[PDB]
Amino acid sequence: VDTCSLASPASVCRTKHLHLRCSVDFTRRTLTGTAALTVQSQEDNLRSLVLDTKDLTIEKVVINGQEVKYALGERQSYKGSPMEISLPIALSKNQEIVIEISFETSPKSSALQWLTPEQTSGKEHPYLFSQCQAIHCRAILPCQDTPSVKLTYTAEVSVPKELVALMSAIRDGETPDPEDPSRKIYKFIQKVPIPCYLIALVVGALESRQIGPRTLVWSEKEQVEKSAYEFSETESMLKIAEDLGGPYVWGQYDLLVLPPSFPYGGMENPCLTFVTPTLLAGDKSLSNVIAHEISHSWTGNLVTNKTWDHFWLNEGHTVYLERHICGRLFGEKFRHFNALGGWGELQNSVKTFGETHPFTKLVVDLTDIDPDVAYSSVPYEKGFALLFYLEQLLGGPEIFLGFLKAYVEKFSYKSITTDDWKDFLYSYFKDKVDVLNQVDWNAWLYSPGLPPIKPNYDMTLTNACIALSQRWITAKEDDLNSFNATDLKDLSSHQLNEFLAQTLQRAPLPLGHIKRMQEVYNFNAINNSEIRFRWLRLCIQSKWEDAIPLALKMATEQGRMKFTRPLFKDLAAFDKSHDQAVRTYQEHKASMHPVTAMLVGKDLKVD
Ligand SMILES: CN(CCCOc1ccc(Cc2ccccc2)cc1)CCC(=O)O
Ligand SMILES: [Yb+3]
Ligand SMILES: [Yb+3]
Ligand SMILES: [Yb+3]
Repeated sequence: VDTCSLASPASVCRTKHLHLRCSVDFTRRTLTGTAALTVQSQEDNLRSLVLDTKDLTIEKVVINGQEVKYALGERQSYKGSPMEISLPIALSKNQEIVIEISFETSPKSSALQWLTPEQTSGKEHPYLFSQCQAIHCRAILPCQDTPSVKLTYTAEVSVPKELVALMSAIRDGETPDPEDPSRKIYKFIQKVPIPCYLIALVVGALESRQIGPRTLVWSEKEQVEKSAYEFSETESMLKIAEDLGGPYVWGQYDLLVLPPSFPYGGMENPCLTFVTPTLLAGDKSLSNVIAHEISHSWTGNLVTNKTWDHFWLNEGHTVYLERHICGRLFGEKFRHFNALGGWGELQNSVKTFGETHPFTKLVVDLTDIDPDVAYSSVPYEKGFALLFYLEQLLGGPEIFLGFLKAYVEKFSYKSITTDDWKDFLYSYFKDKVDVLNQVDWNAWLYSPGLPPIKPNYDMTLTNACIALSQRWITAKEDDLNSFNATDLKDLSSHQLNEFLAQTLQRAPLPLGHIKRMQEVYNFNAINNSEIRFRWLRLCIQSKWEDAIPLALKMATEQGRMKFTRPLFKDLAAFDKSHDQAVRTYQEHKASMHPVTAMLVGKDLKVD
């Protein structure tokens, strides 16, 4: 049962295809058009069905060329409103019909951000982008908004002719719009069945540059060169991913670099991964995010969580493949370094929610929970920990990668639950079932807090970070003189980040120590978003007022929730900045991404 969806479930009927014809109206901030769903009955004598919607205006529903009766139920908060549609003729099992729904989105669609020209790089044109995962596709169009259903799609999108439309699909040409020559229609086809959370649309003043045999980078003109360099490892990462996962089935793997309000690091939209511009560090140092989105082309997009309770299936396996990709490129020691870091992120999350909190469970129960409220590192790192522990239990990376590849093959084009996964794990490792029966499954899958067992991690690259962090924490005032820029000499950006993360775990430090850290290390000058984030957090938690404007500026000039939410929370927790934090949020709220607005709102207890 999908407790996040109000649509008829896959046992009742299944959408096989969507043909989307819509027009993007920047003057009204609406998407208007028709969603033609090819729906297959799974039942005898089916006479109605239910679709998810959220803030949609339905004009009509047409089947067999005639308008039919439909009703919208009462709004169930973050789930939207159920749309019941009366079929004109009763369907037998496996019969397919086409249901054409005429609709319009609300300007408040939780799926969309509409950007004015001033909020873009070029300042001459507006921009639109979507984010459907988890349950925001219903805020674009009526659908069975559950990852238990997989469908192909085609689309025709009319935009002002100066602008470019892209989607999670193969581009299939453009033409002037016959109805209005100030506009273009862009066409798209996605021939691989996908869950509807992978439907994506961007419209903006976009340009492309080729960076590999199957990859174009897309962004506004002013980010293209920087982006092409930053993500130049992409093809080499696809080749490793193919080796680990089997053939890449999606044709193209393009990248879109979004404006700074993009709420996440990446979104694995098929054919067209969306990424944050906060990745543009200048040195390819945050490319693990690319490895991650690439890996979803197998774990997530081919094998998909059946409901959101099983999201760890998506993330855990994708983090596991991500860290193998980075392991191949940069060495096994580095894979271990990143793995150990991820454990520290898991410790942070468990400490934030609390060690008995239901959101710290691997398999969560989202009955009456807004998935955006539950989202965190837990599914990622507790998932990864589980798999890393099993790798060590079952004979090492090369054995467990055999299982990962067999798993992808087994469940390609399907949606699956934690039990499906466990079942296949046991099947595959039948000769090691006694090892498998020593796993505390109930604890790992269903209990809150840190996992019951911590894997083994190589420490080589981590040691220098911990040693410096510990020097700083145990320092007294008379030790501060001994710190010097040479401390950082043999530390990569990755180790600087980890040094900061270690230190942040014991924050606050004395204000005098933090001021000295700036004095000798000049962290204020570093524009790597991961480093700068953790450094400003350490400054604000250690009560340095000079960091207030730096933290406010970072929180607002970009909108990646990973950074924007804790910066605002920290600024609110600090009495000197508390009022500015609330004021800044209230002043930016209308121009923020709707999900980010909502969550920063709850975090600050404002409204
Ligand atoms: C873009 N981003 C995901 C967007 C939001 O997706 C979800 C997906 C699932 C949830 C619910 C959930 C939260 C915590 C544990 C299990 C399930 C909430 C949000 C990450 C994409 C990636 O991992 O590459
Ligand atoms: Yb074509
Ligand atoms: Yb079994
Ligand atoms: Yb001393």
